[PDB]
Amino acid sequence: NMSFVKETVDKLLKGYDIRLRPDFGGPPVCVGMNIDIASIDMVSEVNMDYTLTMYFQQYWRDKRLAYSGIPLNLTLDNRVADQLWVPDTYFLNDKKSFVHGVTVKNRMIRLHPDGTVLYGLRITTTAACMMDLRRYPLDEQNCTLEIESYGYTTDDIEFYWRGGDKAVTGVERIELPQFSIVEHRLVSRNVVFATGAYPRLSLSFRLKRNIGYFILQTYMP
Amino acid sequence: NMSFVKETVDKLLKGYDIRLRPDFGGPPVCVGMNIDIASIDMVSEVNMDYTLTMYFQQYWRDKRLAYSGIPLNLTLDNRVADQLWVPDTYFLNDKKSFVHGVTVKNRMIRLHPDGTVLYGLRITTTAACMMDLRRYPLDEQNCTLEIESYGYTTDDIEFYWRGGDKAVTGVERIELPQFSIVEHRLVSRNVVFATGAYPRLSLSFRLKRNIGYFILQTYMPSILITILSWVSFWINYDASAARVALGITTVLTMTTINTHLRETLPKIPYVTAIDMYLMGCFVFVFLALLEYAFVNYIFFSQPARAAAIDRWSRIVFPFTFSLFNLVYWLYYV
Amino acid sequence: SILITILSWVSFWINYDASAARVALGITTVLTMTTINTHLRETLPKIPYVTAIDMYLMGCFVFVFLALLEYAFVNYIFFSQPARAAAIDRWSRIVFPFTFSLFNLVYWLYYV
Amino acid sequence: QVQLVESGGGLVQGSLRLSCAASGHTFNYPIMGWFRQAPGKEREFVGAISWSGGSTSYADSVKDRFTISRDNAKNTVYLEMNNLKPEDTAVYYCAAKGRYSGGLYYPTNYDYWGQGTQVTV
Amino acid sequence: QVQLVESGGGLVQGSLRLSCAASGHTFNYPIMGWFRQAPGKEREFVGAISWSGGSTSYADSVKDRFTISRDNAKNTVYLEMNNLKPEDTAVYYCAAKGRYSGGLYYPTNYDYWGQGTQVTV
Amino acid sequence: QVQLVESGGGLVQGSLRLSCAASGHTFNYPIMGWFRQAPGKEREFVGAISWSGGSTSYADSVKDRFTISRDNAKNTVYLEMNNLKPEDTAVYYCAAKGRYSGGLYYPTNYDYWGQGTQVTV
Ligand SMILES: *[C@@H]1O[C@H](CO)[C@@H](O[C@@H]2O[C@H](CO)[C@@H](O[C@@H]3O[C@H](CO[C@H]4O[C@H](CO)[C@@H](O)[C@H](O)[C@@H]4O)[C@@H](O)[C@H](O[C@H]4O[C@H](CO)[C@@H](O)[C@H](O)[C@@H]4O)[C@@H]3O)[C@H](O)[C@H]2NC(C)=O)[C@H](O)[C@H]1NC(C)=O
Ligand SMILES: *[C@@H]1O[C@H](CO)[C@@H](O[C@@H]2O[C@H](CO)[C@@H](O[C@@H]3O[C@H](CO[C@H]4O[C@H](CO)[C@@H](O)[C@H](O)[C@@H]4O)[C@@H](O)[C@H](O[C@H]4O[C@H](CO)[C@@H](O)[C@H](O)[C@@H]4O)[C@@H]3O)[C@H](O)[C@H]2NC(C)=O)[C@H](O)[C@H]1NC(C)=O
Ligand SMILES: *[C@@H]1O[C@H](CO)[C@@H](O)[C@H](O)[C@H]1NC(C)=O
Ligand SMILES: *[C@@H]1O[C@H](CO)[C@@H](O)[C@H](O)[C@H]1NC(C)=O
Ligand SMILES: NCCc1c[nH]cn1
Ligand SMILES: NCCc1c[nH]cn1
Repeated sequence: NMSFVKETVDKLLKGYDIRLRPDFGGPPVCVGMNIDIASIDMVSEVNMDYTLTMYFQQYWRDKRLAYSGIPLNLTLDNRVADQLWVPDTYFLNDKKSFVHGVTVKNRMIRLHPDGTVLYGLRITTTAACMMDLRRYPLDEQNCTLEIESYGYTTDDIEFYWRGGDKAVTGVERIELPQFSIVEHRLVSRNVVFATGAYPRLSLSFRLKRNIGYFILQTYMP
Repeated sequence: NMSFVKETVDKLLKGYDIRLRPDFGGPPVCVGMNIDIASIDMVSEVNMDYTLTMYFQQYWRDKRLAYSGIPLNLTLDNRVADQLWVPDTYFLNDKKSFVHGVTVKNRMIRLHPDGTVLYGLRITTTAACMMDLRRYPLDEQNCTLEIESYGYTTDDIEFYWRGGDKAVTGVERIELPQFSIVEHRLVSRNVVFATGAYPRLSLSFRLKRNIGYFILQTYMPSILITILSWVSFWINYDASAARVALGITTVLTMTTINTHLRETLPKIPYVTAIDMYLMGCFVFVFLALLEYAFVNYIFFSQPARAAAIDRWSRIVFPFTFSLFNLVYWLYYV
Repeated sequence: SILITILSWVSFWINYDASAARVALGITTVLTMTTINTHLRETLPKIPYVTAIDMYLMGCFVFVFLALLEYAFVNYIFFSQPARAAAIDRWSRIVFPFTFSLFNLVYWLYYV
Repeated sequence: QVQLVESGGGLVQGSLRLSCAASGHTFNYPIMGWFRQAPGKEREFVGAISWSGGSTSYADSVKDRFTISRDNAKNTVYLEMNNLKPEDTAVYYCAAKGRYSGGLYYPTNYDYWGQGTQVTV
Repeated sequence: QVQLVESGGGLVQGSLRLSCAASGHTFNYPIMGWFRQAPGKEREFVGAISWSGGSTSYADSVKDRFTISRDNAKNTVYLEMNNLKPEDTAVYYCAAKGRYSGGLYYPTNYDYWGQGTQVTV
Repeated sequence: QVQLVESGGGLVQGSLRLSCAASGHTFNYPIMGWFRQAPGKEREFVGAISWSGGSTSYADSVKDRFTISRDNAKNTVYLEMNNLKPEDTAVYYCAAKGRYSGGLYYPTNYDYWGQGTQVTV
């Protein structure tokens, strides 16, 4: 039955103000985040950055989008995300980023009957990584991904890793030829600026460089 | 007659919700896929990717778009695709993709009276291809294209290759200079994530590298420097500045060939097949200079022994290098 | 590539006692042909076949390699047969420019 | 401008090998195709072959019985017909196809044609 | 095409070490996984290991008790089971996973399986 | 992990120089900051210093009287307090700040703290 669901989704979006967050003027909306790492393509020492491709999922509850007549989780077309409120999540250390757009924009909206929104994004991000090269090329590097809310303070938005330490998957999927992932960590902070305190999630990797290229390349010559 | 068709297409799009898939809340909509490969432009070893241009066609039935009064297949303007539901098809291994947009956006909508939609797209895709370079440049590579639904699970969308093994055409159209297509395969899977199971189509190619560029580029320069180091064996041992400079410049040229070779490759920790040939050729030109340094060390006290080593090296150094090339080229070919 | 091949013919007019002078002429003309050949490939795609400029450089490599092999035969025999080694140096002063003019005649009439 | 001549097809009762020779601008026409036309029927695609490379394609009625390959020295494309059948009685044509022509199966996309020998088993 | 054989699991009452050996196209299958299937229950993820590198993952019931590592010379993946429990009585399987297959925890994503030795403590 | 110890602050009636020494992962914490906490008041920003470089910042109440600089050999940050005032009676803390933490003035952004010596003029 598609006519009753079309009346249900039109009921959810009628009178929906995208300018207002869920529970506007009340307690902060909690946004839970999961990251599935697709790949780390490049790690550049000259530019001091790294290119990361991931699936970025955000979970929050919007009571304006709660439906009752359907017992299923509504997976909608991704163009409905322009008619919904989404968190203003950005990457603080990110230098250049984009959402994939072939064949459609690489995003997903999945609704739930209590109003829980699953919002996924396929993002390729070139993030800055300041490197200590005093022990190069026998060095270990710590490259982070800083996840922050842009305009909403901690009075309006709260971040958390959804699933605790299992919130980031696909670290074994990373295949760098000159690097190996030693450890990854998940940090949740509040960062205070002049405009207020902002929620912060941090995903950091420890990169151990492989010596085998530099033996053939420089040491043995 | 254009007025009746305009009333027919306006009837199809009135009350059409693009947010809902066909048979929403019912059985999954089957999406059939065809790929017409236009070209494979680049295959990069350093970035471990390849650039592919193709015609990507998707077939599904939408009963909201079924018409009755017209017995023809309606080819509409491509801007109607923004008013229709389309599958959320993306390439999983795709590093960077884009639909062509000159002179219009390179897409096609063709409707059918039962509601079957043909949706074509001209896409250029730089897809990741992790390469095993242990036998480079005598290696075979397997580069795939992973086709997946982004948000719809297998409860909502099912993929299949439309036409079976004939679903991908234009593999003979691929003209890479340093590669040849050995085989292509079509795989249909279901891939389970934390958010559910997703339909997967895979198009993989087997790429055999052509050796003809690398014979001229590195192999034949490294052979001729090794033969150049054997010229010292026919020169008299009193010519110390002539035979050391032959040993110097053949050793230093092998270092410049190795460094140049590294630049064309990613920073892999292991040893390739061309690295094994250059390190083998470095041993032959280094022992040719060490042969004179042993001859120069003994030719004052033992001039007959030093003349014997020069005569011995004139036939052992070409024989061991022919034996080195025999073991090498029968192991990698 | 023409001027390096003419540079390798300078060794034929140098006396055969100058071993370090004539080998270094044979070394540096052979090594320069390798640097011209590697550089030429950079401007071309990785094609498996041989171009027309590749046929000229491989032809010019043979002329500068046989010029060093001419001294290595002269240095091998100039102690026992000094008149024969002086004849090969006189023979190479006119055969090496003649064969290279014949090589350029067959090349430039085949491709133009 | 590709000139095409084929020879190697006689009256047999087995395995037969045809051979199509090309000459001219074969770089702009990298794909050779074999076609056959039964008397009273449509011109049917048999198989196709690329000059550079050797990636082959075949029809379903001749798959795993016919093999096509080439040598770039003689500029010769050969169609080895093994396990013959009485449905293989047609004038076998050899054709060349341009680079930006689409579809191996369609004889309209092929420009320079062979003469066509009458083969009856 | 990865062939998988595992051996090193017997009837004990302690620390036990299993060992899964691979052969074939192990480059296209960079992830090995250990699974177990209790009689009457679902096939349960134990742990996973990458060939190149060595980044490990474990389930919660076997974390800080089981260690998985490998050597790329023998193409051998070993599952060291220390501090055994009576809930660890199952046929332990060894499986290989393709590169663009997602999710370590799900045995449907794994293609080539081991034989599976019956282990009861 | 940065360990912080400070010493060089005694009971004076003049110019007083404090000195905070660091040890550990000081690359990920490139900014050192000086804070003070009067009894019954808020923790007040005094000044900040970068390890690499030496770009300083100061509060308005201590500007053109306090100078902060460092040497990267000893991993030592010193706070030279000149022209002392009776409003400078507080426990002076030394703190380290991560790279992607924002705002020098805010002590919540600082992770590893010093012990804090009680200074009364
Ligand atoms: C790459 O480098 C970065 C540094 O630039 C490292 O990041 C640090 O990681 C550690 C964890 O290893 C983080 O420490 C933890 O911080 C948590 C956040 O607390 C802050 O925020 C809350 C609320 O805002 C405040 O109350 C609190 O005071 C902090 O300001 C804490 O919750 C953690 O505490 C827990 O563990 C400690 C023991 O470690 C216990 O004592 C506690 O009781 C509690 O259980 C912990 O302190 C640190 O914040 C990170 N720094 C930054 C700047 O982000 C990366 O780890 C490194 N990457 C790798 C792979 O090594
Ligand atoms: C490049 O490298 C990739 C590997 O990374 C290769 O991909 C593999 O290709 C083979 C085919 O050669 C695939 O094998 C086939 O998989 C099909 C899919 O089955 C899966 O999914 C269904 C439903 O989800 C499950 O029921 C099933 O258990 C699998 O999980 C199967 O349908 C095929 O089975 C058929 O053939 C076999 C014999 O091969 C018969 O035994 C069966 O009965 C049936 O007839 C087959 O198993 C494999 O899945 C691919 N792997 C991945 C990871 O995609 C590429 O082939 C390679 N490219 C080149 C050019 O070599
Ligand atoms: C909807 O999603 C939630 C979260 O994964 C799940 O628990 C629930 O079972 C789903 N509902 C249906 C009907 O599948
Ligand atoms: C419409 O397309 C289908 C599929 O190719 C075809 O079978 C049918 O004949 C077409 N209809 C017309 C009127 O050409
Ligand atoms: N989300 C904090 C944005 C910012 C940084 N600096 C000032 N404002
Ligand atoms: N279509 C699956 C998208 C995905 C990958 N990882 C998580 N979600």
